[PDB]
Amino acid sequence: SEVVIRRATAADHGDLCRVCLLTGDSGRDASSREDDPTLLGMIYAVPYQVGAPDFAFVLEDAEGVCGYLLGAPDTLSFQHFLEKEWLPPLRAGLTDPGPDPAAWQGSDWARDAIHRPPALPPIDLAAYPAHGHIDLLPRAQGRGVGSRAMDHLEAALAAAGAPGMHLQVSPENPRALGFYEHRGFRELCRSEDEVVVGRRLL
Ligand SMILES: CC(=O)SCCNC(=O)CCNC(=O)[C@H](O)C(C)(C)COP(=O)(O)OP(=O)(O)OC[C@H]1O[C@@H](n2cnc3c(N)ncnc32)[C@H](O)[C@@H]1OP(=O)(O)O
Ligand SMILES: [Cl-]
Repeated sequence: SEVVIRRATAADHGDLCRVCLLTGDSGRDASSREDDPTLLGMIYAVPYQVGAPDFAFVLEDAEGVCGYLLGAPDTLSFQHFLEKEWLPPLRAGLTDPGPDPAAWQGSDWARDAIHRPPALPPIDLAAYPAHGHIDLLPRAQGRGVGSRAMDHLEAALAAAGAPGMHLQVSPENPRALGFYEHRGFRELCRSEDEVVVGRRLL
């Protein structure tokens, strides 16, 4: 049952994508919903390791990678990386299912997100410049591993000078919402599609 936090490497990309897929439907398995099992992790997980390698970690137990913990200390910096170094190769040759959500199937929402990324959420980026994401496989859930992992990431971002961080959570993931509330994160904004929570770090 022992889980350690280890620095992530490019050798972990495959496992990042797997964990991303297995938790990408508001925290639950999205495999049945996506037609491309890699897009999710290529949009939401892999670029953290490539663009912010000093704040990317995996959780690993005897069976192998059982989660990840990924951060970026500065939203503007990381968007530069996405806009100039990640989204362009991702777009090359990439089918565009059109901007109308009504015709989309499977991973089409993800293709559109790549061609036309969403605006950043309506929050105070000076107060909460850092951000991150955590996802544990069920085998590593329910026993404080998320708590220890969030301690690690909050500390790493604080050590980099970040005064606050925000995280995006699905409104249909009330477990994660309750998890963050319990850690002293407050709700910064809420739409029918997304909740953003934040905490000051210094
Ligand atoms: C910002 C994002 O990354 S959103 C996506 C989050 N990822 C997911 O939902 C993927 C699937 N689930 C997970 O990865 C994990 O379940 C996490 C990260 C959400 C939580 O990590 P876990 O290790 O499972 O937390 P655990 O359930 O053990 O609870 C840890 C603490 O929070 C408390 N807590 C946890 N969930 C809740 C809750 N839903 N409501 C109130 N308190 C809660 C627990 O009682 C415990 O309290 P304690 O430290 O005082 O004893
Ligand atoms: Cl979520």
